[PDB]
Amino acid sequence: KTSFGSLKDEDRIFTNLYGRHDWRLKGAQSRGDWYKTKEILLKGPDWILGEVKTSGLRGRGGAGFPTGLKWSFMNKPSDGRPKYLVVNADEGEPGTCKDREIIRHDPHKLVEGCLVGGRAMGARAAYIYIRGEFYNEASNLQVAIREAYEAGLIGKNACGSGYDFDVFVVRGAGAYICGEETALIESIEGKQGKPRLKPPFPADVGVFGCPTTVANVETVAVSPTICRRGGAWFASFGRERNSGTKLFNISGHVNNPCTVEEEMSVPLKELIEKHAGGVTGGWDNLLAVIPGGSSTPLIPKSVCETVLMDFDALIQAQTGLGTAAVIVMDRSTDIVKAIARLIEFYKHESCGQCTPCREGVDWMNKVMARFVRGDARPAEIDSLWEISKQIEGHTICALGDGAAWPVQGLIRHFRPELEERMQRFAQQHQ
Amino acid sequence: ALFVHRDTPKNNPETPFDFTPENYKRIEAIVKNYPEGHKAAAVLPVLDLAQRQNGWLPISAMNKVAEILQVPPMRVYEVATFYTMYNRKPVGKYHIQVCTTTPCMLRNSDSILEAIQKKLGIKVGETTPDKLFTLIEVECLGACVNAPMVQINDNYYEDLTPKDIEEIIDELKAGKIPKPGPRSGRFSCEPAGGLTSLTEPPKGPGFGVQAGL
Amino acid sequence: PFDNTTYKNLQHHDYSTYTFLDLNLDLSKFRMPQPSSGRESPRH
Amino acid sequence: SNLIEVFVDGQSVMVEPGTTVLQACEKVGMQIPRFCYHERLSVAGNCRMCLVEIEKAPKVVAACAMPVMKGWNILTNSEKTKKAREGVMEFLLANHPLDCPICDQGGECDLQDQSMMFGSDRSRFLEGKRAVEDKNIGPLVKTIMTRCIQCTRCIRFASEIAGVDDLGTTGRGNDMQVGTYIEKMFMSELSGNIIDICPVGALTSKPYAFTARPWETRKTESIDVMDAVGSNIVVSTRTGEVMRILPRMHEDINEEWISDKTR
Ligand SMILES: Cc1cc2nc3c(=O)[nH]c(=O)nc-3n(C[C@H](O)[C@H](O)[C@H](O)COP(=O)(O)O)c2cc1C
Ligand code: SF4
Ligand code: SF4
Ligand code: SF4
Ligand code: FES
Ligand code: FES
Ligand SMILES: [K+]
Repeated sequence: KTSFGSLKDEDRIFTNLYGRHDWRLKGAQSRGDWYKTKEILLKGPDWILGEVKTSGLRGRGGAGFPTGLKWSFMNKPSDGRPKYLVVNADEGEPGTCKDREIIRHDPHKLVEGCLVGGRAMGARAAYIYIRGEFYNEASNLQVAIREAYEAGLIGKNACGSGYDFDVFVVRGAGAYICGEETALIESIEGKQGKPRLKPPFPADVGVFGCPTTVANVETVAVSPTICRRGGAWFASFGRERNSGTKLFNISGHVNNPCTVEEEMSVPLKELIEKHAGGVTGGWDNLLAVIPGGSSTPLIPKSVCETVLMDFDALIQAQTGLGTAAVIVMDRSTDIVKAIARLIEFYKHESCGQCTPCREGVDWMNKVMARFVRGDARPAEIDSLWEISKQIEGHTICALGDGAAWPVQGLIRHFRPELEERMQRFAQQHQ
Repeated sequence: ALFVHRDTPKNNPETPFDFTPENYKRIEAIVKNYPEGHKAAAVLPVLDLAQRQNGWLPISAMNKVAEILQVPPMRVYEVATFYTMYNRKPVGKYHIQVCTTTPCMLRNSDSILEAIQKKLGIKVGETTPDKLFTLIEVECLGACVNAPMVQINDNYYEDLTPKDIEEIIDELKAGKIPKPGPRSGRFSCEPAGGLTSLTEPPKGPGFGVQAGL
Repeated sequence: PFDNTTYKNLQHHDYSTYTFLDLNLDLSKFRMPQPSSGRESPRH
Repeated sequence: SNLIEVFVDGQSVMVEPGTTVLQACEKVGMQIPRFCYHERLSVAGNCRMCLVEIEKAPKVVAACAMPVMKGWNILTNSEKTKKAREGVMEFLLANHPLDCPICDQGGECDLQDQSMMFGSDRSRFLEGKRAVEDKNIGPLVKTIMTRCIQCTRCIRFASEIAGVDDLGTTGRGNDMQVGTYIEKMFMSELSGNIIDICPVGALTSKPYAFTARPWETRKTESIDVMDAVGSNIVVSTRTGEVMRILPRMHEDINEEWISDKTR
């Protein structure tokens, strides 16, 4: 297949994405969820992990690691300690609001994903770390989990397969760093959400020091559909090593900001002009697009004309795919103010543990706040580049990378706007 | 805004805090969610429960959470100062949280912040003199396609204009409670010019299922 | 009938401040007994 | 035995499994710059000064916390190792106060010394620095938390060795502060050793404060008599007068600590 996009409703995994049908158990069973789940559980861990490896599923959290290869790290004999699937439902990324839609509107799909993914890795129970701001969504998922316990679908003898599997919901308390997998593990254990160093990987020492896989809501929720519909079905979409469907959040300066499911290797221009109603003022009004939420570098309108929205096409476009949260910016935007507000987010959401992010993200906020006004000189652009390169690859977790990359994208594509900002500051304030 | 504590006559370790007995049963249900030997994993939900009971966290809710979980009090102070939901000062009865990150800022959340300020007569961080509203400015609330939006104590009020949020503040001053959703025509997150997808009836169970399963 | 014009998630207009915790208290009985590390805390 | 072979700058060395990169470099006599690593405390990994290149790996690893694999070549003096060290020293000195003349750590400071050895020679920092509220933890440890570089040897000492669990980090981000969060008086029997293991002048000895300076003292290696443990001590004298007392390392007695009566 050379042309991607144009995804039909028979291939949509996340039916009832929009809340237009009953999210409860009598609705979810009538849309395909909890069908033949005992037959999925009785085919063992290795069949389910083979169906995830064959489907080419990659992690929807922002890292994009291959999900079957990740989950097979737990496929190992027990050593006394329990094993825990942990669902990352924090979703603090700016632009990203899709896991809220999964939990609020398709909760039993998340519960069945917890059951199937926990059987695949031999997990005892599932701790879903939901965002604490998502209170109505948490109680929504809790009504669904009570409906799945009272139907015998989870718990003692889950789905009648002779497997014991609990599903828990742990509410966070307002920290974006608790979406990082080790910091989320630290927050379940009752501490500050501060990330761990690796090694040990969570599959060795995770939550409570047990073996643990942390996975996104979306990569967990698609796993029963990957089991039922087959891996080759899900791998028939997108490019090779970019297999499947994907929830895309288009927001910012579009006419109809929306969450939408779409095929993987869709063009970005086709996605915006088909599901969002175009950029406000037409496509000629486009300035830049942050492709995948705040941690990815922006790409200008010349790059967004022919770019494809999967992992490899955006890595070759010197940016990332991330959570696939499309922030659209028009020509009426102060782009330095937007990236400075984004760096202000990254210093107000940073746990302060290691030196490069703790000191340098605040120092990048100060340099970006001087770049907005223009109170700077053009040597400081390359100075800020070198500060961002000192933060990148030196921190404990990837909030340093995710705070250095917007600065790098802004400099790399919009150095002339910074320079003309500073020189008009100089010729009107001196 | 400070991360040290000083004992005031309304916030000291002899400020009266205690859980209600139904909240003690809720704390029992919370602590049973975590493995034995790891009772310290219930620090966040019990401290959120204490904030839900009391409205805010004095330094006796922190000491009571440290007392009923057998953890050091400094290890509860760390959690209470780390996470930005734990109100260590008494906030108003309706805690308005305007998002001003870039997906809400591009869709003009500054006009909503200005509308709430000139409606209440306060600024960012202040509390109204009758202790009904505390307006602070928060980061990404996770409702980005519904930008711009606020949060009022549990509830997301979305797709807002200045008129919508002024109507919300009107009916919160009137003792009523508003409906937590998008204040435009659409329901949750769909394209506002009709559904661009999911219009067909969904298939139901048995569709596309591979053989031998 | 098939309906697509109404929003079926109207239940969260009635959630109180203790809805999550009462659902946890209701789910307290359906669960398996937690594994123990053998000690009462890592300070025991 | 089960010793694996690692290379430190090409030099072969046989280490036990579970040996960190830092200890592997120590076994050939290279001391990696560290601020939060302490051999008697738990490993934190949160100052990033020990970042070292392993060749054929496109990322520096924290040598204090990274267990070695077989056949790694550790490059302690490579180009990107030195760039990592200079960058991390730059971030440590971004918000650090210009207090070295009025500071009791001057001349015996880790931050000064391995800034001279591994850091750059000038600043690119052009902003206003933070200033931290000072804490009060008793009549022994003078507390100037503006100098705190947030390495958490405080907290790991008082947690694991002193067994007190009353120091910690409050806040988040660059506003993260080390302290007790309340007006608490950290009075252990081993409380003066946080003056030893604080690498900076954030925790200084209040009785010793301002009276002397490390380069002018004479180190007399002597013995405690305040109990029957027999802690080996250094009696630093300056011009015929005793200035302070510091521990000596003796693994069999006092490993490198002394008590507050002794100190
Ligand atoms: C600062 C930061 C925030 C993150 N936030 C989230 C998040 O909110 N949700 C999420 O699924 N992954 C998040 N991640 C990625 C996780 O570390 C991890 O990759 C993911 O949760 C689980 O892997 P998966 O993509 O296979 O699901 C975050 C990572 C970082 C560094
Ligand atoms: S990168 Fe930033 S958020 Fe993450 S551990 Fe380091 S200081 Fe904390
Ligand atoms: S702690 Fe060290 S670097 Fe800091 S002011 Fe004192 S002597 Fe100077
Ligand atoms: S006061 Fe000293 S030992 Fe304590 S965390 Fe700060 S720099 Fe480290
Ligand atoms: S940007 Fe305001 S909710 Fe995400
Ligand atoms: S010494 Fe290894 S990071 Fe502090
Ligand atoms: K010191």
